[PDB]
Amino acid sequence: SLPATFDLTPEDAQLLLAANTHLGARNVQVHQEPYVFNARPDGVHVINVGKTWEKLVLAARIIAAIPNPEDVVAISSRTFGQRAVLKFAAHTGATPIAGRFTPGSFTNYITRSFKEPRLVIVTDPRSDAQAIKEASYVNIPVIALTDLDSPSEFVDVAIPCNNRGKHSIGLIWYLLAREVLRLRGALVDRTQPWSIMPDLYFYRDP
Amino acid sequence: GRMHSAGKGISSSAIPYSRNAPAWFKLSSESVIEQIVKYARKGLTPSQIGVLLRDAHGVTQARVITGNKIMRILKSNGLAPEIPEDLYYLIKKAVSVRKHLERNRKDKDAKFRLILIESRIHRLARYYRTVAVLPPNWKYESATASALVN
Amino acid sequence: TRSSVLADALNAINNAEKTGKRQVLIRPSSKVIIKFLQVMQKHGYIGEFEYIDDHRSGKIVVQLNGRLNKCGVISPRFNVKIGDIEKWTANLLPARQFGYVILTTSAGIMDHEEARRKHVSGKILGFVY
Amino acid sequence: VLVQDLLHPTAASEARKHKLKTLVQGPRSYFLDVKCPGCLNITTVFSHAQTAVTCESCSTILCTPTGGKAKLSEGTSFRRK
Amino acid sequence: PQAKILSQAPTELELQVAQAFVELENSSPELKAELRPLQFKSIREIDVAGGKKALAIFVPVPSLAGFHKVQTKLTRELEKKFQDRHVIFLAERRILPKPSRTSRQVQKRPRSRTLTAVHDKILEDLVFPTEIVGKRVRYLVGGNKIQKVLLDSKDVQQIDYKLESFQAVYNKLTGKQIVFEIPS
Amino acid sequence: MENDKGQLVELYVPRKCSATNRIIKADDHASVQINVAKVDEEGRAIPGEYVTYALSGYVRSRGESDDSLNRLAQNDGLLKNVWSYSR
RNA sequence: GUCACUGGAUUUCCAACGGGGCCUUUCCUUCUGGCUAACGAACCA
Ligand SMILES: [Mg+2]
Ligand SMILES: [Mg+2]
Ligand SMILES: [Mg+2]
Ligand SMILES: [Mg+2]
Ligand SMILES: [Mg+2]
Repeated sequence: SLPATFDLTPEDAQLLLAANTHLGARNVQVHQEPYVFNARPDGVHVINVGKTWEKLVLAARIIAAIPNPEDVVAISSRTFGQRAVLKFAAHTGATPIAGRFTPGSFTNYITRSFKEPRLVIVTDPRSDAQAIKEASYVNIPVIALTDLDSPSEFVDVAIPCNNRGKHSIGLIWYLLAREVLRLRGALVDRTQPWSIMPDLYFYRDP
Repeated sequence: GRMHSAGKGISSSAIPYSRNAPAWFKLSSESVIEQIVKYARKGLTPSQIGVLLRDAHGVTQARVITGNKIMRILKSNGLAPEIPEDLYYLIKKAVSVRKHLERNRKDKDAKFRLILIESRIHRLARYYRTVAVLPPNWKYESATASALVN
Repeated sequence: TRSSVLADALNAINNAEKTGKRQVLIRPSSKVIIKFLQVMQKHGYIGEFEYIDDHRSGKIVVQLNGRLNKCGVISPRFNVKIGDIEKWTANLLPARQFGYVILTTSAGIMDHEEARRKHVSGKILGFVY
Repeated sequence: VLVQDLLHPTAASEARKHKLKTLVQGPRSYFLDVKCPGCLNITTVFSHAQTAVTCESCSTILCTPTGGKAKLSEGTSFRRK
Repeated sequence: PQAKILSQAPTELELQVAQAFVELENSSPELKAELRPLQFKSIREIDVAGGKKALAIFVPVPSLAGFHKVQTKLTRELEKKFQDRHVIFLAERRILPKPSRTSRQVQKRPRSRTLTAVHDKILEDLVFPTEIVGKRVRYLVGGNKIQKVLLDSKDVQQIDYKLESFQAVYNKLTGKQIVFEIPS
Repeated sequence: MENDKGQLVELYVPRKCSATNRIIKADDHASVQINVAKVDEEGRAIPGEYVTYALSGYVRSRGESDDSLNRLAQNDGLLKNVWSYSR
């Protein structure tokens, strides 16, 4: 059901390798073994970016079809993933959460951070696990940016990236935002790249 | 697991899935059966025979290519021994241990193992007695069996 | 040492369904595994299964659809008088209206509904539901 | 995991598995053909052979046994099968 | 040589093949001295899904090792001399019935001489070269069965075209159903 | 569950897990239903039209919600060359 | 037919379910009998 236009394209495979997403974790994991392509010498595992890409598309496919675009919740408590998920929130409806998730957000209707999303997106399942876990109490699906070593528990449809840091987290969120805008939305002819620089999603700090 | 110890070891031969073959060998079984009986008259057991054949001569396994397992062959040619080489070695060990127990009576571990060995022997002999490879009595005896190895 | 080998089969099956697996490797195989698997298939409690040939006792790989709660063996295999089959089905089956006690009779391995219709009895074998 | 082809596992993981743990068990041992240059005679030795093998004559050597594959001695040629 | 190489005086095809045998017996460095001891019991005709008909030659048993030394040669010239036919050699094996309180016989009954050993010998003769490297059996969700025979990779040319034939050879004999596959 | 004359009793019939084909209980709160958008040619996902899956809490608990999506998506023609039926 | 009890299936529905026979390499052996082969290969009850 996926047209040949949806195929990888060399432009995108450039951004990913430039962003170094394909570089994977040394300790792999049993559930993340399919996303491995091959291991480098000196113990560095090469993620299969075509599987990276296709998942990203399937992920962006599910963000889409959520009837109200604000319900989709992008969560990062990591610094690298913070300015990323704010931008994803600005383009797509997507009410975000950066830094502290605070517990009792999906449970505990009396709290001020209360949400009832119909989807959750998570940069790091390890660091964000509070959100994944609460998610599992309310029947909420979850998208996850995962490395090779990441908790698979209560996460549907993971996107293998890098997630140790640098540009990969920014890219996968950038590309995520790009593809949900092409799907439904208005971008309309994915043939042409994006006006928006991918460096808008990134970590800042000084 | 192990009978007389706690060992769970699985170390064993995996016999290939083949009835026939190796497609390459084609050395004409009566040619190997000849080599079988030669080593038989040379004073070898079926066990060390099929190893010598497997190491130097090819001969993956003699049940294949000759249609008959090694011991059976020695019997049809009449080289079959009195007590099976099964038993022969157990009684060999048992006698070899008891000789050690005679000069050292203070070795209790030796006294322990001799029990284990002779237990194995009476079980084995019962079997061979049931299927009538041994006479209806037989019954390994500690004093007498020293000559049964020699 | 192995004793039943049916009881190892229905165990690996019942263990796998519960862990959510869709397929199970059985070993060894035997005519009674086959016949049991057969009465289980023909009511739909498993998918198809495929015997493997190793030159010794065989293996089996069975495909599990879910929908099976427990498949289990009764050891020892008790002689079951014909009226007692009612009494067996009451104990170990979840309701009168479904589930199967499976016997072994001179008329062949079957379930108790068949044996009821064929008016036959013998040693009980296991259950499935 | 949770659904897989047991009837057709990959030949990469079936090769790394233990001898008896293959879908159907089978030996990992091979056989050789060996000549020393001093005789034209061919001798076929089993890879793991426990007996120190000589060719038909001359008592050179062929292999010496170990806990693993027999060790072929010095210069010799060995083909497979 | 015409009627003697037959043994049981009929029939049409067998005499036809008999004259195709002796014809090949004309060359005698080898192709005569080797072919003469090997006679056969009889033959059967069986259709295939393709328009080509299958010719299955029955063989006496222990002679079966003689037809094996030739085989390739003999089935090459027989498929030459009779074109449009697939030629295969099957040994005729006695099947004794499973003893019971009703069908029972003295002298035990050997393993070979059992229905399953014979049907497991048919699969071995039908393919004749290219030893079987495995087997399966599919137990289908509707209650039927399919033997999957796994053939070797060497010299599988000598068979490749006849695989839909062997199948229908087996089905008219046994009542069972076959499939084949190759290693990789 | 039918009754005496052909009639539908049993006030409700639960969903079934797509991976396990196990009933999804009303109190199963780790259970998840996934809605994937259907596309017309060149993007533009169709609103109101989904290819949907339902997973049981057990599977999402066990860590298999990911690999079971893949096997399902490829089967239902979502992905290609991701999931592998042999290992 | 009385406005739950009862009489029958028009070989056609559909369906299941169970029983007995045969055929396929296959009911072995014996005893009695029937007919027959050039003294009782066969075959049948
Ligand atoms: Mg690094
Ligand atoms: Mg063990
Ligand atoms: Mg012990
Ligand atoms: Mg003990
Ligand atoms: Mg069904």
